[PDB]
Amino acid sequence: EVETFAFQAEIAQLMSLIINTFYSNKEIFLRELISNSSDALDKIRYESLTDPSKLDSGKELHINLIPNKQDRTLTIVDTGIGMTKADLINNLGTIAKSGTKAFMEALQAGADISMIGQFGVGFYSAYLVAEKVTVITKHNDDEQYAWESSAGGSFTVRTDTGEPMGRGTKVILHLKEDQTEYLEERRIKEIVKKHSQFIGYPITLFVEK
Ligand SMILES: CC(C)(C)c1ccc(C(=O)CC(N)=O)cc1
Repeated sequence: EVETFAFQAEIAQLMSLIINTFYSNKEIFLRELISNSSDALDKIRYESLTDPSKLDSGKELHINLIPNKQDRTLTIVDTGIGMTKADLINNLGTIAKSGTKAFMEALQAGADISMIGQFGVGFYSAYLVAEKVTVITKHNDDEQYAWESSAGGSFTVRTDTGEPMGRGTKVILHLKEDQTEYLEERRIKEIVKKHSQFIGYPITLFVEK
């Protein structure tokens, strides 16, 4: 059973701006997603100090980068706190409304798209390089869900029947045809070294078989 939702108008407008604006410095999408993963890992680490059972779903706190040239996907996996169904459908987009407005006004005033993370809506920078984004997520207090959107004003949410993840989030970037450089090991290494060198969790870049 698949549920289809409309983005709020302001978020759809943000997504269109990211997709349509000419802006060559697309590589910053990875910094934003890794920063998001680091934030989710910080949250489960903090919560597990006052409740160690919150790590019964997995003790390891890490980030994995998995390219797949056959599927033309780049997957960012973390074992952070995960997201509830309410997070996916309503809470996070509601919060993003204010950051989107502030980001819009900053852009009109001289800012550029690389500053998106200073406004708290860095997830949507995924559409700099992806034609479709799939988010698989598992929070301790909810079931495993799959969120998905190719923009165009709508997204879907369904219960995920695939491999159980334990806890955390996978962001699967279905890359645009002209953005396959982000599947190359040397290119991902360069970007992580440039923009994510001090992330406080191990980042493992998987190799293709
Ligand atoms: C579309 C889903 C529900 C996956 C999502 C996730 C995160 C955010 C943010 O705006 C927070 C951030 N980027 O750190 C907004 C929406």
